[PDB]
Amino acid sequence: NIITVTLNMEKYNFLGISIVGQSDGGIYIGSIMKGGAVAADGRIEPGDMLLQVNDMNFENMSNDDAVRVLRDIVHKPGPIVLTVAKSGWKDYGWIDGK
Amino acid sequence: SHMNIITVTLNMEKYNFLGISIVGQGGIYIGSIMKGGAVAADGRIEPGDMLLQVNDMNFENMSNDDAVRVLRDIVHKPGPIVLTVAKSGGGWKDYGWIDGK
Repeated sequence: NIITVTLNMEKYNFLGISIVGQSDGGIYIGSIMKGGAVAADGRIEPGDMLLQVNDMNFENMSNDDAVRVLRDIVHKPGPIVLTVAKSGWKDYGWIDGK
Repeated sequence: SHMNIITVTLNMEKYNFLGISIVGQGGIYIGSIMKGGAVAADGRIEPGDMLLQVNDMNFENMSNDDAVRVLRDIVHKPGPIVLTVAKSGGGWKDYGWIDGK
């Protein structure tokens, strides 16, 4: 149901995730970039709902506030701990690809 | 609960790409739209809208994988592309990649 992941932000230098807001319902992992810390770890998937990053818990903030705070946190060097709710969502990428 | 539906014809000769990503859930949906492409140029389709039909291929009785494969095939052949979408995206906001400053 819930998974917490501590990301290797020394080896990897970026999370490599997009965010989708649903409404406010919450913010969700949209796409994952191969080569980033989240892809490396492997436990988080597209459609998972983001609950907390570091000391910032998103459950009682607006989607826009959540993404604002998330951006600020991920652009400070240092450790990143993400907690998600494991929520049938497949990313096919750009249709203009082979 | 009601959704509007729209049909749009994409001018692929003028634009060289559609500029949409697709996510499957139920159905296939627009994930993101890249400005510069044919879909953004038309302007009516938004992230979270559901694709119903491309040209003569209706997706109601197709798996998401088969829908995307058929769409991708069409995109890689010349000609205009006629897309019908359900306006289901009202509650879906694409914030983009978190990684850039």
